[PDB]
Amino acid sequence: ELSGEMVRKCDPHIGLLHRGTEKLIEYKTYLQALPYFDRLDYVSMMCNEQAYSLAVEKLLNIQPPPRAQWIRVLFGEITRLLNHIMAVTTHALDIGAMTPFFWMFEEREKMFEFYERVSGARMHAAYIRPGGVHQDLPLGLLDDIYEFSKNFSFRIDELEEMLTNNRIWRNRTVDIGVVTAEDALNYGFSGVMLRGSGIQWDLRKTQPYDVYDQVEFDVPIGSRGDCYDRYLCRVEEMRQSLRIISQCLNKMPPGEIKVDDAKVSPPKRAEMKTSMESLIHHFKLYTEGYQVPPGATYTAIEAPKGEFGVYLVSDGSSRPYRCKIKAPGFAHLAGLDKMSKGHMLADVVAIIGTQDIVFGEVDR
Amino acid sequence: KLDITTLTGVPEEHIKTRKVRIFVPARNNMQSGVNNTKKWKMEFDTRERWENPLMGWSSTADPLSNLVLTFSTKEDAVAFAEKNGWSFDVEERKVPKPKSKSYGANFSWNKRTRVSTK
Amino acid sequence: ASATRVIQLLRNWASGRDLQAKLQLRYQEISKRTQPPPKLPVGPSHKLSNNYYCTRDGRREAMPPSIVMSSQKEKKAVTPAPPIKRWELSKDQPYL
Amino acid sequence: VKPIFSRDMNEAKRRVRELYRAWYREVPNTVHLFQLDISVKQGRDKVREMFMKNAHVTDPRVVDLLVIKGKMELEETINVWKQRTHIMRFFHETEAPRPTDFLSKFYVGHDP
Amino acid sequence: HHALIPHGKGGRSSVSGIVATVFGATGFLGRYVVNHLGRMGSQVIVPYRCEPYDTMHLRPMGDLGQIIFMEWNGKDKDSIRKVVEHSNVVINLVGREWETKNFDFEDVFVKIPHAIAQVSKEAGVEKLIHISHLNADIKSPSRYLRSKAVGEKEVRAAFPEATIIKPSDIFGREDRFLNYFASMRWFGGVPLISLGKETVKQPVYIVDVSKGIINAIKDPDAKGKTFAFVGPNRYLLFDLVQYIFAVAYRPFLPYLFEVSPFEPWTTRDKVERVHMSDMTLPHLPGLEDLGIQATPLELKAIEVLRRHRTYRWLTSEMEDVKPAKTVN
Amino acid sequence: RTSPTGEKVTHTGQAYDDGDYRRVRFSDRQKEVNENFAIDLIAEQPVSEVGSRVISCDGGGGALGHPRVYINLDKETKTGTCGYCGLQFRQPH
Amino acid sequence: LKKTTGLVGLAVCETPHERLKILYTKILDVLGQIPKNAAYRKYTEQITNEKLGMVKAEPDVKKLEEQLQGGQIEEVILQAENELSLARKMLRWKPWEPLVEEPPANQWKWPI
Amino acid sequence: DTRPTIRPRNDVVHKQLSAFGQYVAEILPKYVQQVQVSCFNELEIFIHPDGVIPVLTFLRDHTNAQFKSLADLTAVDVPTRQNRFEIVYNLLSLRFNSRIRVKTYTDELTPIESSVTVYKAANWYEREIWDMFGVFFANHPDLRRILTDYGFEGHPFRKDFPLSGYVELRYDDEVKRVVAEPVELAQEFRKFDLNSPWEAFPAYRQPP
Amino acid sequence: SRGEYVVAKLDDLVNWARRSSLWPMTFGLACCAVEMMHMAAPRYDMDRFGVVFRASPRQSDVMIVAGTLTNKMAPALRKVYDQMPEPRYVVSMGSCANGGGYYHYSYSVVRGCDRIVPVDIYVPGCPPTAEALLYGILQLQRKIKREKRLRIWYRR
Amino acid sequence: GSDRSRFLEGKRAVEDKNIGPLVKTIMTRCIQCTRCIRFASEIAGVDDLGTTGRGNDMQVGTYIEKMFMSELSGNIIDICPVGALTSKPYAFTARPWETRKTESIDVMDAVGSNIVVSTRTGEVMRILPRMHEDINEEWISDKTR
Amino acid sequence: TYKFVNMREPSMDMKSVTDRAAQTLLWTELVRGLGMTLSYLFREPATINYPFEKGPLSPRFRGEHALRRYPSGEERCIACKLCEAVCPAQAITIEAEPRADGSRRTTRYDIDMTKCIYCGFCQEACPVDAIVEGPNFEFSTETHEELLYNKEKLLNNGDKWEAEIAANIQADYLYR
Ligand SMILES: NC(=O)C1=CN([C@@H]2O[C@H](COP(=O)(O)OP(=O)(O)OC[C@H]3O[C@@H](n4cnc5c(N)ncnc54)[C@H](OP(=O)(O)O)[C@@H]3O)[C@@H](O)[C@H]2O)C=CC1
Ligand code: SF4
Ligand code: SF4
Ligand code: SF4
Ligand code: SF4
Ligand code: SF4
Repeated sequence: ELSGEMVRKCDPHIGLLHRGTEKLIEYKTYLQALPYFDRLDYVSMMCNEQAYSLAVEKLLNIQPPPRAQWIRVLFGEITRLLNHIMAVTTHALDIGAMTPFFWMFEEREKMFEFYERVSGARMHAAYIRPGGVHQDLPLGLLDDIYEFSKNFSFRIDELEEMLTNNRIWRNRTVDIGVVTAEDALNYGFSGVMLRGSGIQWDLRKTQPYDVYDQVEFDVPIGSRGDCYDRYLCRVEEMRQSLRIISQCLNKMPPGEIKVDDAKVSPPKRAEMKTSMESLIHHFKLYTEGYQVPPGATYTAIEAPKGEFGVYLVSDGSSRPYRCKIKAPGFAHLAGLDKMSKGHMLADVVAIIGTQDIVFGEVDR
Repeated sequence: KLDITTLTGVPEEHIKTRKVRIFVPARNNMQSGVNNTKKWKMEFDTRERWENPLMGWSSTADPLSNLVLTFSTKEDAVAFAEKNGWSFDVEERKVPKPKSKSYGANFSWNKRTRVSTK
Repeated sequence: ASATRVIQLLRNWASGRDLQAKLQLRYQEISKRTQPPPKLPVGPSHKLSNNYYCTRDGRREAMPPSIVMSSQKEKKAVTPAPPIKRWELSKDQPYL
Repeated sequence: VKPIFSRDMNEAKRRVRELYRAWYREVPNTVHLFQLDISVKQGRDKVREMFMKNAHVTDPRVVDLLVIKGKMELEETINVWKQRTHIMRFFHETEAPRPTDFLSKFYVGHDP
Repeated sequence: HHALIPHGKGGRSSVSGIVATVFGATGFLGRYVVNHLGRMGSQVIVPYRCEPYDTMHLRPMGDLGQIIFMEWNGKDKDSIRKVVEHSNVVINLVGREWETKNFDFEDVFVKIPHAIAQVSKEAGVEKLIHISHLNADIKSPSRYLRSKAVGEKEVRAAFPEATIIKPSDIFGREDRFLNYFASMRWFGGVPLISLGKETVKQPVYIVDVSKGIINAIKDPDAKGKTFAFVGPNRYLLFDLVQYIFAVAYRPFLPYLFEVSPFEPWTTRDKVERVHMSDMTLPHLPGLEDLGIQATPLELKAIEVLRRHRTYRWLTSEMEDVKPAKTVN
Repeated sequence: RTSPTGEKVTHTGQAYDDGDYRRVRFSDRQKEVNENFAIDLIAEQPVSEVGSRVISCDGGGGALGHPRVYINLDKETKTGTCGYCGLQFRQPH
Repeated sequence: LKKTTGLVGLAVCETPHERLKILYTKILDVLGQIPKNAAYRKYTEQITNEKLGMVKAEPDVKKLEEQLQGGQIEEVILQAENELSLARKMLRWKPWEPLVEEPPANQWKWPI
Repeated sequence: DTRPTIRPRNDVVHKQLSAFGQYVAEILPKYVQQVQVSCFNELEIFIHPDGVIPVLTFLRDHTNAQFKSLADLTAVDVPTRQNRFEIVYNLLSLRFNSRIRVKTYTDELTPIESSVTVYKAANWYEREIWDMFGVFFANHPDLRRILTDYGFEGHPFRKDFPLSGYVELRYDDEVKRVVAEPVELAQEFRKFDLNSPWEAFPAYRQPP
Repeated sequence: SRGEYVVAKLDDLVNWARRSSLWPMTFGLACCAVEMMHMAAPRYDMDRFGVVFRASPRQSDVMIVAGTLTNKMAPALRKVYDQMPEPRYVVSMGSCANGGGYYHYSYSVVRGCDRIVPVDIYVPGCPPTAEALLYGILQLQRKIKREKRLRIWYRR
Repeated sequence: GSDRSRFLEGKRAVEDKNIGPLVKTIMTRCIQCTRCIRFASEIAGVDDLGTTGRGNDMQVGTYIEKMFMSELSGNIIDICPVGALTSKPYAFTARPWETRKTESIDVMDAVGSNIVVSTRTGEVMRILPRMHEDINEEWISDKTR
Repeated sequence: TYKFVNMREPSMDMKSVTDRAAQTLLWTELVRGLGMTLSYLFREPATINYPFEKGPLSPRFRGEHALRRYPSGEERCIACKLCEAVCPAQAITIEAEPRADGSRRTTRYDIDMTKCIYCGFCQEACPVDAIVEGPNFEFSTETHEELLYNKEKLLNNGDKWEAEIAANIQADYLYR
């Protein structure tokens, strides 16, 4: 409802990408349900798998091997770079700045190669699986990751050189979509939304998961709650992600990549073709699937767009009874009208960008 | 009697024509496990499954062909069928009778039970 | 990159940074696609003794949730957990 | 049991009549707004048909929820949230009529 | 030989056991015929001579592997053979209202129909549905109607049990009859021979004709019977055009194109056929015989002519034009 | 092999019959048929003679083959056939 | 003096000690209205007494913030306001009453 | 047990959560029906549906329970219970770095008080619950379909709703619009029975 | 003949223009849109081929359905498609757009965009790699190159 | 059981024995449970099956080449815990998880044996006994199967 | 642990104010950004010359599904159907009968690529390395029917791409 050029009531209509993923998950095994999570947030793929993997592991009362946890965090931060690149560049692209999109997307293409080198697929990997990771890193992958991260900092700085100080960019972001800290908490905002208003909350710090407790980084905190501060927060998150990536590349431990339980993680192909027990488990795990002990949990991680949680409900079978998916974008878009009050039409575009709304996760 | 039929959204054809069967699944004769045969289940009547001309894949128009609902007790299934207004046929659970077994009888002195080979 | 020294100088000056030091295009620092055959290790349970699954069956060691209180048949105030400690300002870069 | 909105069936019937009035008055505008090819009578006939479909209900709670759902459809229709196809979906057109005679069903297929 | 048991619920994924070769499917009546066959789940073999791009509209009308497009040539009998070999039903809709460089009214309405009928009988096709015109007459002056009747006789000779249908001025969204009148703006006012005061036409709805064709295929006694698809009411040409311009919000101004190498705007035969009052044959079965109930032009008039509105009649004023007087 | 209709018979013994309307799908398009019948190919493979009473076949290549299976050669008339590969092994007379 | 609270929408209070004391007194009175047996009253009175004693004891705002462990003193003021509103709502709700109704049969049984 | 396969369990958090659950139960005996802490340290409070607003308000405003963030509000459909739908509220307390779950029950007809007053995030969550499961929420600011189609009929996430649905969409040339027709699948979704006939977890065995 | 030669050459000229300067509209619906962006990213650079992303569907020639076409979005897709000017070509990217892919049996997913709009080129994958999508566009260009619209008009 | 194997030696292989045109026999998979022998000896009443040899070389089956003929022979397929005995018609046709089960009654005889019709993709794949202590217990005739 | 983005007070030194006003009036930062894009102009473009130049790919790449054969020439597929079960999109349809020889050879191995999600679970499940996703990503079709792959199509794809598929498996089987 626009008063000529002023936004009064911005009613967000969603469901244009509602594919009934949660119901489809219930009709499939836990392993078969993993690829669905890749699609949910089609910008951050492996991060989605990690949240689902942690939930299944928690119900399974198993622990992924130490190497896999470091591998998960390393690619998790690589995944965080992917989304932050996408969020900032596409937001700038909609605002009008088109050059930064192409500059950083080539780096995004390089990171996609890292996905394909370790999983065989560019975007959807299904690499982080409940119990660890599917395979070990291909020899030489870590070295190339170091090369990319070494030159990636310059690329982020080039982005800042073209946007951060630009007065037009500031005018389109500063004092736009300001959210009070109390409103953000009450409206269920998470991730950059909370940090943008100054709320010092980050799951990787407050509730460490995997080996995030064994890495050192800094949580960017906003001061004004406008789009510009959140833009700075997302940029700084990219910088701090490189810090985590460097640590992981220097601390990657030797070991296996899957939990050493052939009743949860499928045995190695050589073992499957030699051991009678391995073949039985390989047959059962891929046909029936591992039975998850009856129970329910809400495991949430600090996904690139915010808190990504999965309410997994297990009935003791190999297929989940109920899998509710907490999408950070869902709550953020619900508060779009509150943020859009007293703004112009162009401001709404900026507010959409600062919330990093992917309708795949919003419509689930 | 709760009448949720108007609120379910099920088409009228699949509210009246359907013949729900409340039953406890039988044990697969191939295996000896009985864990499957412990909860009541509700299934709908099977209907036509023709062949897709292009590939030969089986095609169906029954929307409720794959719907199987597990229920703790028979009364729960009956109530759920009544709520949704589906004609329901209930099969009483068949529990195997306790059978007296004696290993000694295999070596009986004057009984048929004596086994010829072990 | 295969650029003339003049072009390199102009590029660096316009950017304000030595771009030749960190060129985005990958030339030779890339790892060889063909790699030596790997030998992945075995897990902690790849042993011929003291490997009974009963001692490592975490899936079967899960228990039903403990019922603290059920309506069906001076204490101090209790918080859900100790209050969160104030975060400390970063020492590498306090203010961006 | 807590009533949804109406404690008695008479109260529920009051809500039903209120909804029927709104639908009856909205039909002419709806035909104009979506440029439907149905007549105003046709739309009002469909409205009455839809109301008469759920005419066997006796629980006030169920009637309340039916009215709520009826309101929601009206809100979308009034706010042009629905599209032209959405409004026409009420008037099943392409769907071939399925016969009711047993002999006809016998010829048609194995339909039970 | 090619007899298929129908299986399914009559939906898109069902099997109706109707392998049909709809000749001239890329046409006004062709689309609706294919759509009805497709929605029932029939193997619609589409012979086409135009660009495949022009046939894309028929692709979404059927399920996977149900609409098969194969090139055919009206001058090649072999092309007709390979397109009707496995078909159990063949529907002939090939007809152009204007003669072309390489195709004359004789070729389109005699030679091509006869070749189709002859080949279909040799192939063993169970039923053939030829589409004539109600005003087709052996001694009719217009070449269109005269040639159509000539081919009709030859169709019966080659295909003895052919089910010949004779529609009368089919109208619909992509029709050349209602839209043609509403296009009189290009032709000055409303060119009407003698103000079109001696011509009464009986227009038939497009879906009614298409449904009748499908019903005729299913009908076991329709074989060998010459059906005549008539409209619900007979309208005076002047009144009909007045009604057309009325719902089209067009000023009614009651008042060479063959030369055009691109699709001629107007044909001399078309002009004669327009001013020729529709015949009335009460000795032939009609839509009611096939069960289809004729739909009045009034109900479906707006769907065809609202799109021809000028400024503010599809909204705002939206004056309702009463039904035009019918000469019945 | 080719059917009397002229349609090449697949190794699955499938060939659209003359009365089959579905044969129209290959009117202007070729019928994809694999031209290396597997059953014939193994028949070409010679029967190995191994003196041991029990032999094990992995299909060759170790982890690139099939689950190792042990075959018994007591039967004199019959030749031990691999369950997965299908290779035939015999005990020298 | 603190320039800003950091959190957007939260303003620095020039007289935090006095404000906290007044709010705590209001809270204590409202809890006094609550029946003594109610656990809410007992626990909340304990907490408020602790906080009020610390507020009166420590005059330094920063040391008081560290002592209360409730974050910035403005955040503590907000917490006090929330607690007071909750106490009034509790007086309305009377949650110290017995259970409304036991769960029907096995309403909390998993797996089925 | 020990060794990498088993997941390490922290007993301290278990004790803390149990104590806080008892705390909440004592403060709210009127509504709290049962308190459970899972072995993976997740406190769950079961509350009578009438107590949705009071219990949440206590868990949000109380100084020692500052759960000011509605992480996720969902529903679980168990058809074997009279109150088939189970409304579950997931909360987060930043002050104490903890989470809690409020689980309530409801029927297909009994309304549930909207928690929009407690948490503004509840708006869209409750809209989704109503759209997918059909749980009406009383005093809701705008309760309407949020995820399904505008003219959709039925609640999809209900266990009795078919996975493929009852209706399908396609474009029809005759009507020149996208039309809804009864669902007909070329390949029926192949139901796979995977449940093993042998019991897997003795700890969760229901005695006959 | 000379007439055929003139018509054929003119038809080739028209075909060249359209295939060289194809203007696609990004109907990005789901995950496949991301790979479509990577196609326009510097590494592949669809613009190098003359394929420039035309935001305005009224000035577009190719509709790249990239993502899962839900029932709610289905009417919009067709309505946008018929508002496209001709010649108009539809390229289905991704298994979800092709036949529903992962959500084929979903209650609110169209079983392929082919039902709603006629499709010319189907790009397989989930998501199809940017080269595969680029390969599909080049295949569409070759498809346009084979078109003989004028020749058929002359030979009619 | 456990999740891995310590058997570093070579496995044994047993020559298969033909017992008829209905029960496909792969004795390499036999676990020497003696269920088939006991069933043949007591329920079927045909004393043909037995153990030959001793130790790890103990083979189960008729010592001579004899066909196990019985009207209830098919049930030995069901009793066999492992896939040593498999239905020859049903062999290689389908897997258990995909087959849909429909409880039914046999009509070949007037016993009224309860059967489970395993159908996949709208095609009867196999017929399995349904437990009914009063009529067919756990066995069905070979004709019925 | 936490870093303050923004949160930087501006100095009111007359020199600092002068430089800030200079930035505002003389548009210095805009010129800086303009120079950055100009620098990007003189860099080397990263566009590969498709299809003459192909993008980098790893041996683990997942693409067109393909049915493989043993070196003897027998189809590896022994109709276990577990790849059909594991398939998260239910795209594989397998029907098998005892072959004339007597082995488990499928009579129908149909996978609709239009429904497959190219996850790779099928190749990870197959116990004989029969179904393996190949390296071909460029197999776009013009008709929907073509995407639905028959068993014959899969066998032909395996025969065509066998060299590369075998090489990639040999280069990756150790990791798996
Ligand atoms: N109102 C009416 O239109 C009435 C028409 N009829 C007759 O019924 C049929 C209806 O045709 P309709 O569907 O409306 O299509 P149109 O008359 O609008 O278009 C011509 C149709 O005939 C085909 N056609 C014409 N000439 C040739 C040719 N030389 N070779 C091959 N195909 C050809 C066209 O296919 P293509 O474009 O590929 O050449 C197209 O299908 C025609 O036979 C018509 O004469 C009878 C009564 C009323
Ligand atoms: S095909 Fe795959 S990547 Fe593309 S929209 Fe569908 S799920 Fe997403
Ligand atoms: S029933 Fe089977 S496993 Fe048991 S002894 Fe007989 S053949 Fe061996
Ligand atoms: S399925 Fe059972 S009987 Fe067959 S080989 Fe495996 S473990 Fe042995
Ligand atoms: S998993 Fe391998 S062996 Fe089994 S059916 Fe599939 S392709 Fe054949
Ligand atoms: S790769 Fe994935 S989608 Fe493709 S056939 Fe294998 S399991 Fe199915």
